[PDB]
Amino acid sequence: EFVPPPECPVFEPSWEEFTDPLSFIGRIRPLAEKTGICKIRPPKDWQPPFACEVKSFRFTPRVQRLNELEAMTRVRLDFLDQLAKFWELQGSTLKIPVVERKILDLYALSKIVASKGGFEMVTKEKKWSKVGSRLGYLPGKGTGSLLKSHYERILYPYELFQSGVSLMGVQMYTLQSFGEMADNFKSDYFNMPVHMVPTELVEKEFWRLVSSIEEDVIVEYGADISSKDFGSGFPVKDGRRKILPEEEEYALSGWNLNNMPVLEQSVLAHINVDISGMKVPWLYVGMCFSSFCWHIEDHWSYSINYLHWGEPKTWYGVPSHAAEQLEEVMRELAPELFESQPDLLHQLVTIMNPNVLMEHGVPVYRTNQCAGEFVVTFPRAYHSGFNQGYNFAEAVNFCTADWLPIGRQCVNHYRRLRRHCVFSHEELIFKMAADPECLDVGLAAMVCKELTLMTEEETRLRESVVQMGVLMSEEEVFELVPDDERQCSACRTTCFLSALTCSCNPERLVCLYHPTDLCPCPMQKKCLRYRYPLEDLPSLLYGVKVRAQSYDTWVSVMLEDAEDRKYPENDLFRKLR
Ligand SMILES: CC(C)c1cc(C(=O)N2CC[C@H](n3cc(Br)cn3)C2)[nH]n1
Ligand code: NI
Ligand SMILES: [Zn+2]
Ligand SMILES: [Zn+2]
Repeated sequence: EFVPPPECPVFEPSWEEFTDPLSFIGRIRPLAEKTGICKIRPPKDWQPPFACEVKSFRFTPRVQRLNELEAMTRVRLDFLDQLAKFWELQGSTLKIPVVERKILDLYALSKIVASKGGFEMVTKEKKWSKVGSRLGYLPGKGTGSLLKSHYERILYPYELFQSGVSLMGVQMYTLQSFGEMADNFKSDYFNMPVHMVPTELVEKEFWRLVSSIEEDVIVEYGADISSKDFGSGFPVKDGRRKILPEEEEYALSGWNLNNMPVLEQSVLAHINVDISGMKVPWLYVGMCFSSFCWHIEDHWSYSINYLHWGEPKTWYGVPSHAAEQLEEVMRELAPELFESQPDLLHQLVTIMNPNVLMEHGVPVYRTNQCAGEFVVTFPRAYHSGFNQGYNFAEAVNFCTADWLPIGRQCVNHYRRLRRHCVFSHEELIFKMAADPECLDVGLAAMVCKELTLMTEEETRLRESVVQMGVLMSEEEVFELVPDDERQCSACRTTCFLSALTCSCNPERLVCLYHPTDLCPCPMQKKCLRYRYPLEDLPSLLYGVKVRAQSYDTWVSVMLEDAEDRKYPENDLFRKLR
């Protein structure tokens, strides 16, 4: 019944193309960009050895019930819809909390609390830990009594309202053993050897199972697994190990996902300035039917995903230019609700059958990722998928010159939601501007383009605030204050260039796009806490415009200055030799 979408392009580079990954990825960009995702087959000789011992690799499995795997079911949405309207009536604007790294499933929570007699029943029986169990929350971190606090604050009043009339007060595992599991499950399921069931058939059954209430099917996986803690699946030189000479090659390869963030063309390659969460790969142990939902990368960045070993991983991809279109159809499922909670759209995990997106006009492509192949994801390319079988994968994010203006647009969009920021885009650009040499020429060029656009937009914001009637101008070093303190009262964007403070609160901030929402205290007194006194315009645009317009002229001892300034060498250095 399920209709496979068209396949995304594969790329089989030569050994020479394969030597500089990010340059090879900029070559295929104009083409792969249009499918959102794409597959990459390294030379068949290229076979890095798996660094990890499977027999002693202990991970805690998470679990998936493909029936309740879709969160945007009619019932859950209408519940949140009504619950929001309830809190509007009371004049208090539903605020959905976060528990153990992800949003609280209130619908599930009220269903369960109600199924065992309601809030006070569950309290006077102390079954709040059982609740958090059935909600999948990992014990015994105390979540039981954390839910009670939330239920009471948010759901008990609705429980009463929804209840009778009832309102008067108050208010305001081993990798080894895991393979045994997986292979046994798959064979018992299809009554075949695992390596013998065809891909197309698993694909058909998966999407069946998502919408089937007629039967329940549970599955286990592993994720939220840092290389930092568990170790990378690649060899790397960090003192943990003598690296064998058989491996030396692969420890240095730019396709080793531990080296990608640091390559000369990566944005983070020199900013030893902030833990961005992704300079460090993540591991994904997979099982038949294990799945990941539709998502885009934080700050709309690239993802690259290597399947170390195992059975294939199925993907689905959507080009960036269809991203606004993709979100639009998901929003159709509860427009009123997503009005009040714009970012709730992304917080809510979904596997929308690709067919559905296609019959709504959304381009969708697909591929089977096989052991030893890469998958690349392009900025704002939604993607999802499921595993054909037991396998093991490793992934990073990364950012390139061509991403810088997308990153800037992404903050503008996070700002127009109420979405936190993993880092300050503007800070990133200055940290790059503050080391113009040894900075890939492309970036430099792009930085200038991007930095001038910000000097403008800032000075506009800087001049607009003096009319409003602020006088004093303190000067602060934002990068040295923790993110959570330099965020905006209501944006909530990490401020770096400039923000507004007043004396009502010792430290409660607002970005310059929202200067009214700081505090009723009139603008009469200060304060525009800034970072540079508009004496940056000459300085920093210079160092970059230097290395930007030094390469412009150099092309128009010459082969020496390119070696000193660390220039690139594809067609231009070729003509040298
Ligand atoms: C960690 C950061 C860099 C990341 C991961 C992904 C990603 O999309 N995938 C999908 C396939 C694989 N996978 C995840 C689960 Br859960 C199961 N398989 C990794 N994108 N960025
Ligand atoms: Ni991803
Ligand atoms: Zn004040
Ligand atoms: Zn703001």
